[PDB]
Amino acid sequence: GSSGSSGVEFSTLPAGPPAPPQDVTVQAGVTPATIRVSWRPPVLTPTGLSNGANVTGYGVYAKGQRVAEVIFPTADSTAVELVRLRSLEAKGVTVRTLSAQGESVDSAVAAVPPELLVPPTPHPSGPSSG
Repeated sequence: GSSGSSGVEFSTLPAGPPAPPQDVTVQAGVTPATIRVSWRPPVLTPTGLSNGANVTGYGVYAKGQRVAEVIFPTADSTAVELVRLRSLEAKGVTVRTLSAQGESVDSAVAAVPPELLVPPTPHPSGPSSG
């Protein structure tokens, strides 16, 4: 009802968007092909709600494409595939608070380091003359 009329007894309070995380950073992923996006989860009501919504977890994004998603509302770090960033050539990722209502804005784009983006390699060598 676009400014029409109402009456039917109904109480529906506004929910979300859920408060987005902060202090986003990339430490290191269990594997050389992944990373660890660490962040600080905002206090959740004594009932299980961030900004009025039911936070079920978080979600990592690079260039608008969900690369990773942790089903943990109290998660302070999640693993993300680096390859997913290559195809898109994304030099940074973000964390969004996922809830039953939807998702939240993109946290501080944590520019992934080039050292982690690049794969490992053994010490090279050549013709030893002197």
